[PDB]
Amino acid sequence: GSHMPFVNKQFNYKDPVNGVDIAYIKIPNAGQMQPVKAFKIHNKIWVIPERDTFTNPEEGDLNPPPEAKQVPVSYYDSTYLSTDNEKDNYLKGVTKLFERIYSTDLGRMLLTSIVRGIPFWGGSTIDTELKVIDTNSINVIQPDGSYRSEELNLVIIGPSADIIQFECKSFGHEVLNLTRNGYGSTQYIRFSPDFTFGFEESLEVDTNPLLGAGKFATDPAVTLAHELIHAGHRLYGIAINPNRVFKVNTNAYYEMSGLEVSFEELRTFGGHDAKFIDSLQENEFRLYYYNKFKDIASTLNKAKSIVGTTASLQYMKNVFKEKYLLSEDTSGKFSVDKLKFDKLYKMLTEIYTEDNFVKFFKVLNRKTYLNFDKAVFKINIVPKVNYTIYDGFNLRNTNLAANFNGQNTEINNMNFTKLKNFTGLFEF
Amino acid sequence: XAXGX
Ligand SMILES: [Zn+2]
Repeated sequence: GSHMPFVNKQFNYKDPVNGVDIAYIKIPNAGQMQPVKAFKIHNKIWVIPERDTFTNPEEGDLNPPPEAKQVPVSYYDSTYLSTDNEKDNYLKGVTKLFERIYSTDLGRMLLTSIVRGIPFWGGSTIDTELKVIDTNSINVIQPDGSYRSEELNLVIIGPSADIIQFECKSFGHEVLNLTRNGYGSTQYIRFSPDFTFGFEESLEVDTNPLLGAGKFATDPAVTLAHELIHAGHRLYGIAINPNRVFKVNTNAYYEMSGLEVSFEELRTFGGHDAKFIDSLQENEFRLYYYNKFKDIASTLNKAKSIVGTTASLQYMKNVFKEKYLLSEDTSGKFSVDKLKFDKLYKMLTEIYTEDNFVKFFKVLNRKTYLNFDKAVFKINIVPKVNYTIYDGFNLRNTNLAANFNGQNTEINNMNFTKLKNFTGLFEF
Repeated sequence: XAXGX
């Protein structure tokens, strides 16, 4: 997957700012936030080693809420990621996970689609003017102390108050519409390489809310790959609205509680879960997005001028021609080819799946999205003696190489500190 | 964002 590394530079948190790839930044519409130290790991991809108190200024406080307010699957630690040493360990952890992903053919493919997935320049009120959308950039402090606007596709940031938050509590970006109209928008992913979840190796146990202590640890590369797959749908504007749900009737415990699971999550898991997406609605979505891509092609065809940039109207027309794999006739007109559309849509939604990554990593993992979590552990993947790019926890030429022994938190106990048990608490 | 249940 990777000959030249994905992250070509070893970053230390305390490396001095240079105003280029190590810089103080602000995120749009969170003005008056104090600038935060950020690290550019790859073209279009930044990491911010801070707890996320910015993206959602409703979630600005890290302190644990009232005990009798906290849900069972939640975990609070307001000091986590508060010190330089922690931030250094975060950056190296995230970095090592990108490399682990890029070292696979599947990861290489998904990272490439992501870098290529530049949010569309549809900012203009004027229908024949190509203009960037401001929310698709960050503001970077230069060496002279002035700001420049930089477009990007992806930001990895720390968790908010709830370090194991398992679903959004209000919103993505408000124009989450950009995630569903073909355009795509810059994606912010809350994530930590310092925690992981225990699951159970037996399907009957893993999908029961009263059984299991979490014997096997999820490989954090899979968890990060999961969020990258969402970011992939979202950068190409093909995310399925979360209001489209499966009213789960294939697990008794979800059902008796009336639990619902979004089609977007089932698609992202893949495997047998993606079949629970009503075939009729799947054909609907695909036609809907095809029509969105046609809108995009005709916008680019009508395009007369480009603003807010020195780049040619032609360099940028072609950037989106490549992003969306558009066809061009002899008169220079763009169009959406149904075979190429089907190929692009399939790659993003059926090839890039959690269940597929599991095969490439050769790890144990939950067999379905419709399960119940057992436990959360504290981990440290940074030392090579703990976890590597090629093998994750299951280090070759050790006792941990076979039978997923390195993910077995009973055998590989020195690698896991259990923080909280969820089994038996759910609500049944 | 997500993990889920
Ligand atoms: Zn998800």
